[PDB]
Amino acid sequence: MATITGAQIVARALKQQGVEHMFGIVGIPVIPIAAAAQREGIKFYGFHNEQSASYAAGAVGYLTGRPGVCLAVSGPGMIHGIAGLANAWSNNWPMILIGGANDSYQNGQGAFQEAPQIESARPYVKYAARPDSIARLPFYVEQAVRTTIYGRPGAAYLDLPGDIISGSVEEAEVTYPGRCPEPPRTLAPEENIKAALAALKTAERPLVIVGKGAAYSRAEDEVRKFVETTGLPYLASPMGKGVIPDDHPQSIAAARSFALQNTDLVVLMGARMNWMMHFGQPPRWNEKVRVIQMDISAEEIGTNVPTEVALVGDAKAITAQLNAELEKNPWSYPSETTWWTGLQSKIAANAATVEPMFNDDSVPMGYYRVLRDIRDLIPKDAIISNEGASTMDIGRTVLPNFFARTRLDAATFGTMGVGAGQAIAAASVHPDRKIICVQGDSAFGFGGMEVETAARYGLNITFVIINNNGIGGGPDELDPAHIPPGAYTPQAHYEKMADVYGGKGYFVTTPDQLKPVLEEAMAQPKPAIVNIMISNKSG
Amino acid sequence: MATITGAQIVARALKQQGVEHMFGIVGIPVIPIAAAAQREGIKFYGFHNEQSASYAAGAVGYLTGRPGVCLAVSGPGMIHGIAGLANAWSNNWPMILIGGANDSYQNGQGAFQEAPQIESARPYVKYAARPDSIARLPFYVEQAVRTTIYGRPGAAYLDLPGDIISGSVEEAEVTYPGRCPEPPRTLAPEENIKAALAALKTAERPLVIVGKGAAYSRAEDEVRKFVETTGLPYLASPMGKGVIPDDHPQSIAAARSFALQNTDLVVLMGARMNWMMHFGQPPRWNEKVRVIQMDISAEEIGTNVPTEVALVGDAKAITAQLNAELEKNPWSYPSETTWWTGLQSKIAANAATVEPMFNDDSVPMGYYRVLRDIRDLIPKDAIISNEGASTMDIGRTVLPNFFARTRLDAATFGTMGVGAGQAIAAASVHPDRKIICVQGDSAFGFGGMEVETAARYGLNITFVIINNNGIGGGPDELDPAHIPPGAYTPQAHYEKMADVYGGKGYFVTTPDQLKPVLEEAMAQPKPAIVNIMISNKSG
Amino acid sequence: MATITGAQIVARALKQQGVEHMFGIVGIPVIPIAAAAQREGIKFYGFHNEQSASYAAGAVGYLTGRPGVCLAVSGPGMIHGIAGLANAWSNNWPMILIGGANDSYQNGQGAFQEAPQIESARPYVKYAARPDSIARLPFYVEQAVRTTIYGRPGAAYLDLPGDIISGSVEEAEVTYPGRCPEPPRTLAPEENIKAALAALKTAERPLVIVGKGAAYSRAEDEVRKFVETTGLPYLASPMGKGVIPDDHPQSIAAARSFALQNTDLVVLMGARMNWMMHFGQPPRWNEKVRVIQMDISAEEIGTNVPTEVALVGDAKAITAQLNAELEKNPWSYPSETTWWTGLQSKIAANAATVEPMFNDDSVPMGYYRVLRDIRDLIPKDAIISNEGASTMDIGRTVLPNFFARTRLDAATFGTMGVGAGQAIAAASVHPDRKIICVQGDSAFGFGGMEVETAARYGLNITFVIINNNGIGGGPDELDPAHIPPGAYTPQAHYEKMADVYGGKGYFVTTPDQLKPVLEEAMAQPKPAIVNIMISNKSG
Ligand SMILES: Nc1ncnc2c1ncn2[C@@H]1O[C@H](COP(=O)(O)OP(=O)(O)O)[C@@H](O)[C@H]1O
Ligand SMILES: Nc1ncnc2c1ncn2[C@@H]1O[C@H](COP(=O)(O)OP(=O)(O)O)[C@@H](O)[C@H]1O
Ligand SMILES: Nc1ncnc2c1ncn2[C@@H]1O[C@H](COP(=O)(O)OP(=O)(O)O)[C@@H](O)[C@H]1O
Ligand SMILES: Cc1ncc(C[n+]2csc(CCOP(=O)(O)OP(=O)(O)O)c2C)c(N)n1
Ligand SMILES: Cc1ncc(C[n+]2csc(CCOP(=O)(O)OP(=O)(O)O)c2C)c(N)n1
Ligand SMILES: Cc1ncc(C[n+]2csc(CCOP(=O)(O)OP(=O)(O)O)c2C)c(N)n1
Ligand SMILES: [Cl-]
Ligand SMILES: [Cl-]
Ligand SMILES: [Cl-]
Ligand SMILES: [Cl-]
Ligand SMILES: [Mg+2]
Ligand SMILES: [Mg+2]
Ligand SMILES: [Mg+2]
Repeated sequence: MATITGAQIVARALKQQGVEHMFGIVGIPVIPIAAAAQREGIKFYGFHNEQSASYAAGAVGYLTGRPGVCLAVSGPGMIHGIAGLANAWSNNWPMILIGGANDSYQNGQGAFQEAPQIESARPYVKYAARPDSIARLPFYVEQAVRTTIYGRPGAAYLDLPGDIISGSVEEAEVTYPGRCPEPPRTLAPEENIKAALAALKTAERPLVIVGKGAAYSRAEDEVRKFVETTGLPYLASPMGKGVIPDDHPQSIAAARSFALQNTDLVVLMGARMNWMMHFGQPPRWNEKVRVIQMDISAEEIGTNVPTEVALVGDAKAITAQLNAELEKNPWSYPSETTWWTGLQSKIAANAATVEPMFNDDSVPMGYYRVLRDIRDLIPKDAIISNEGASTMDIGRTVLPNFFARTRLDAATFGTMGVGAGQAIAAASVHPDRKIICVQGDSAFGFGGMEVETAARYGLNITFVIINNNGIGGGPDELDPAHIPPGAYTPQAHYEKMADVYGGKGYFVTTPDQLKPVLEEAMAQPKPAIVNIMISNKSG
Repeated sequence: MATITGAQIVARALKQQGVEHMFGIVGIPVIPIAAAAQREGIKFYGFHNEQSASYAAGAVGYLTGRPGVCLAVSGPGMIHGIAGLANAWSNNWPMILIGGANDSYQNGQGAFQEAPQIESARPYVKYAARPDSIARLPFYVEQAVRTTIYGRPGAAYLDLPGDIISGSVEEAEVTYPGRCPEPPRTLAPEENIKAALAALKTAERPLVIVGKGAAYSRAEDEVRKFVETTGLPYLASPMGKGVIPDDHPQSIAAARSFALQNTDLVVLMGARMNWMMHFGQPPRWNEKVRVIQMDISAEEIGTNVPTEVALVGDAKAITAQLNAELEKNPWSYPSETTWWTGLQSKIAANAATVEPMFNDDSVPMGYYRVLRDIRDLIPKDAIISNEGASTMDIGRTVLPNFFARTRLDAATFGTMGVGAGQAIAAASVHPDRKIICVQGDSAFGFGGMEVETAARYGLNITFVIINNNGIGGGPDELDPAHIPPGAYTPQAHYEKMADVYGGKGYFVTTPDQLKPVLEEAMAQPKPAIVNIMISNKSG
Repeated sequence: MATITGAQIVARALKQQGVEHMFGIVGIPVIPIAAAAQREGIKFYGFHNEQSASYAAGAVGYLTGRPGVCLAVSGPGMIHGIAGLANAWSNNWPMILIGGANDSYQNGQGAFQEAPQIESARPYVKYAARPDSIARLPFYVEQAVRTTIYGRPGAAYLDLPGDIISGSVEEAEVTYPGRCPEPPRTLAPEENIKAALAALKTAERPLVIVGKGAAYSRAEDEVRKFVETTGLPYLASPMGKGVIPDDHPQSIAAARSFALQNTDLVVLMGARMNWMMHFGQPPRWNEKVRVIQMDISAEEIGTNVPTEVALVGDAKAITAQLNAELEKNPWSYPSETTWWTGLQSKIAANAATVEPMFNDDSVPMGYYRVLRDIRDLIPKDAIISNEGASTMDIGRTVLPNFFARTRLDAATFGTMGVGAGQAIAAASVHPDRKIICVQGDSAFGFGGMEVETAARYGLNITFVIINNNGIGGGPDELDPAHIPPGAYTPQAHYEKMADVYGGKGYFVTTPDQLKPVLEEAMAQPKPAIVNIMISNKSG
């Protein structure tokens, strides 16, 4: 009778549960898993460090609604992968770390790479399991996948001893669960839907905030209809950008600080009152601000600031409830108020502030001058990976998104080291699209070796480094006796790393080079690296 | 009156406790800690990834007997550094990870990089503390330091909320403990000393195993005297190499398998019966092997295999006891026995096997041909960082050490990613010496960016890459449809990364290039990278 | 061929490793373990609550130097037993908690009493393991036992899934390790021994502190010799009482506060500078006290106060080193010093203060009057379980111990709930001796049901209750509208609980009852309960 190994069972089960992308580094005892994954049609990418690979797995979860898988060897391989668990935990992204473990009959002997891996994953996962036996592996795979995507999404860890992977059972002894179905999109009570709309009608300065929860829910159509029907001003969080196109006339992103400080009623659509929103507290918010909060996690309701109307459930379903109730009882915010006037004035004052910076041609160059030529060459449906400090914060302001889930950045954990991994994930999920990775020089160095990974798999990524010689800048000449802790080699020629795989690297210092270099670099058949020097005083 | 910040208190206490080397990446909230560490005379190295920096910290502990410090930001910074905690835990090396945390008065709010950092470090540390107040910081620093180096050495984690770092107290409020003394060197009972020597006199095929615990104990003088007085055959573990010079006539390294399989009594001097020694069990050991075990950890005694004589205490002190008892009652193993004859015959047969490989000039080249020329140009007091699979395992055989603590490799955890970090740690500890980094191509990619860190600090490191196109080898041409999980870009020109910082990169394919290229590379004032292609069949 | 279950294997291995006492409560799946333990000759005691049972296991470890075993069912049974693990952790006593677990093939299903038991035990154990297979069970038992008694003693947890317990293997597949030997008694370097005695000679006001680590080391004969040879004053910690007989002329126990405040050099013999010693800090100690510290734990050296001479190793062996060096170089503290004269003055005042209270016959009675008659009737070799607040702290003062390891109290963790369990442990280890349990009324209530356990097994235990109607005293009359949080029913007749098992209960309120009742109760063939009312203003 026919037999099958644990590795093959895991690969077949993962494929059945909708897993399509796997990132990691092979080695004892997970070599057969990557091989069986390739034969099952799962796309496997061999990275240079599991850290970057584990970040890629979480980004796949955000982009597709099914967990990406990070495959790691026992011990230090799994521990490197904890970075991606924690990032997925922080952003509530579906993600599975699969870590090898030493053979179970060697526990307690000081086996090769013996480590407490379950306990190391526990703080950051919704689910951690070591399968008891080979025949029950599909049980744990299905339960892990379902746990990552049902409820508030998050991370799972599977601990596979080497003898579970390499052992075999009779195929007739293995039961496979059906593919985990899409999670149920739960709805708010009818009274909360009505109380939320009634509350909006009493507000003098209302504001909608569209966060990456709305983007993960795939709610862009419902959100856009809700914002347009109500005529409400809206603000997109960094990764909420593009749920509504960033050029929409009701966006007040250029008046963000004014809007947050003066709004009296905010509608949080899949966004938390966490550090990114200044906890919804003074001085950045008004002391008496009223909150309508839409979130799949009931425990998030009322964090930091009380919530007047709680809308617990799926953002797509709940926003459809609001649009349906607005169909029965139409209402819109007026086009001319003192609120719109003040918002429109601040937007105009901001345009006056940034225009001299956008057209500043002095050398060394500023952020705005460089991001202007980058922005004007990105395809409209390209996916942008944007990572750094000022590179990423100004990048958020200058680089628009016109579709949902097309910006990947440092997100809630503020992580450096996600840039190349998230770009590789985006390229894997969207093979037909252009991927633009825009990183600060420090951010680039966290996962720089993965440019070769992008070349090896033929990924349509272009790497742009905005280089000010360090973390928020570094001197033009290093004094060997006093190297600042956050400085790097002045004018480090990172673009030379393209020569590792036969790609093209460009070194840019003057504004006249920007457009012809960025154009020729984006048309390259291999990933190009564009290294753009900027002033260490720019900001 | 005069005041002082938490960051300055921590830097001063660390310096008082004998900390000399700090590796990490700055950012909120640890920016002032690196600044104050430099003002106290602590050498701070800004890395490209905290993963590599945390590995450097553990290597410093091994090399110096005082913990190296890894400095990481809150959240993902600290989580990246968990790699170093686990490596230090695996090797019992003294090491401190200092992790920033969010301001304490923002706990529970979703603060920037809020994370359960103590619980993340817990599985791998002997000590984890969040200092309760600024004034007590020196209490925690001394307790952390003392705990890493007393008893079985291990890792510590210090959790520093931003307001503990940035807040101030009056200088007269702070008490600084004295410098933590050297740990007391404990002795074995005198009857155990006599029983051990008595047991040795009954053995027909005795063997000494010199492990890195003897190296860490700084026991080289007593261990060499003990082996020479007794005339016993000895086997050095990978990082035990050099405790006795590797050209010593009593080394049976080239007959290792024969020695372990047939010995009837082994003396473990700071070495574990773990996976490296195949658990001391059949078939690689004899079923009835008798064990004299010398370890500072009483709990380690009798793991896997029963121990006949337990010598619990410090290796230097216990070996001095053995030498003093041999001085009162002399004894030595006879220089002509059938045991010696078999060992000598196996060593000679091994020399006949490897001589053709050492002199094989065929292209693409093999490991032995390449390592032969590396070996002959390495200074005798150089420090070797050797990392990979066959690159490291063959490197252990071919590259000799003549002094203790001059080899750093993947060690007990089998970690890829330590190579450059441990090389940088070695250069920091021994600035007067040449550091040779010999890695496989895959190993090099785990932290290849750190070659720029080596250049930025002017470290005397030469990076040698032994490149077979992947993990255990990769094909000469990649099939875009079928990319092997462990392959990299064929003939990837990693030496081009030397151009990032203005160094010299060399690409070697034939034996005639080896000697002049390695000679010119080692004499470079900046770190050179030598990329050496070998066959993917070799190993 | 002959087969054997996992339960029978575990019972056989525990017996081979020196385990002689098992306490717990049976149920799925540990029922076969208790039965097999009885057939092996292990004494099994069925308690009424795993909490009390787990406290008995730790006490067995302290008394015998081999771990007592607590046997608990899966889930809440094991969780109840964590109390004992934490107490053993706090006191560094060897103990094993053996917890059942649900069948491994039901993991993830919501099985009966499925719970994360290893992670629940982790913070308090030196060792936690789920055996991977039935045939390797003896490996884990020996490793667990060895880990509890080697090094600094502590607790271990064995997680046993029901299918490991109930399954069977062929006896020829099971290898049993040899009995774990007594750990080696490690020595301090000879220069530290000389340094300690040399520092002793420079002291103006030297003091010896004898802790329960010296008692656990079985070092009483060496400690008594050292103290008598040097003529030094000594203080016995609560459970260090009896190491030297409490009526020894050199005891300064009655001048404890004066001695700690004025000593300029203390010899700590198995005793910590923890909360019990007020951290060795002012105002209770002198700011400049010098410390000679003798402890098996290197990490304990130098906690809170610097240590001038560290003596790391076994108390018995190291004290014998001190006595041997005092034989080569005799020294003794002079008579007629102001130190001894000041101490004897303080001792005489204390004796004069308490003698009125010893003879005060007023009703309600006081602590000293009651404990005077208890003291005058306890056999010299009896074992005293003394628990509560004032009942225990004054009991420490009034009830002397003449042999080592004859006082069990709340110890380092200050735990209520240990009294009856530790009395049952003591009766199990020393069946030939009288056990006296002297508890406060609140302390008695924690484990009161276990008086039936003592009667069921014919244990020679007398239960004395000192009753002041609550935690540190409650009112004479309870108003139902305002019941104090720490008060109990006034004059609660706990002695009526002897009638549950057909024993004798006594209720005592006047001094003329004390002697007749106590004499009658101690001669009972079943455990008697003496409920002694005392004033709530006493103490
Ligand atoms: N399907 C869904 N429907 C509604 N809310 C969701 C859904 N999935 C996740 N969320 C919530 O969206 C929120 C996203 O918040 P956050 O990550 O802070 O967004 P941003 O960073 O864009 O402000 C999380 O609190 C999460 O619980
Ligand atoms: N000062 C010391 N004296 C004696 N033994 C020590 C000392 N420090 C550490 N050790 C022990 O040395 C052992 C080294 O074992 P291991 O790392 O397996 O060596 P190797 O890998 O070289 O065989 C550890 O068990 C550790 O407890
Ligand atoms: N065999 C031994 N020899 C010496 N010290 C020991 C031994 N076993 C345990 N100890 C130590 O004895 C100390 C007991 O301290 P503690 O419990 O505070 O005593 P006490 O409460 O009586 O003051 C612990 O620090 C422990 O490490
Ligand atoms: C894992 C991790 N380590 C460190 C940090 C701290 N940090 C925040 S931004 C940054 C780099 C900023 O420099 P760069 O990417 O060059 O951007 P710039 O601001 O100079 O444009 C670092 C190290 C972090 N957020 N995450
Ligand atoms: C953190 C970590 N990830 C993965 C592995 C698995 N592993 C062991 S050796 C190795 C690299 C082997 O390739 P290379 O360095 O080129 O050496 P070669 O054997 O080809 O000479 C890898 C990835 C590991 N040990 N540690
Ligand atoms: C597990 C636990 N719960 C609670 C306490 C708090 N506590 C300390 S002493 C004590 C009892 C005091 O009353 P009693 O035993 O009657 O003694 P008395 O002082 O009245 O003589 C209690 C509950 C504790 N130490 N441990
Ligand atoms: Cl979260
Ligand atoms: Cl040197
Ligand atoms: Cl403790
Ligand atoms: Cl005391
Ligand atoms: Mg920068
Ligand atoms: Mg290779
Ligand atoms: Mg009471």
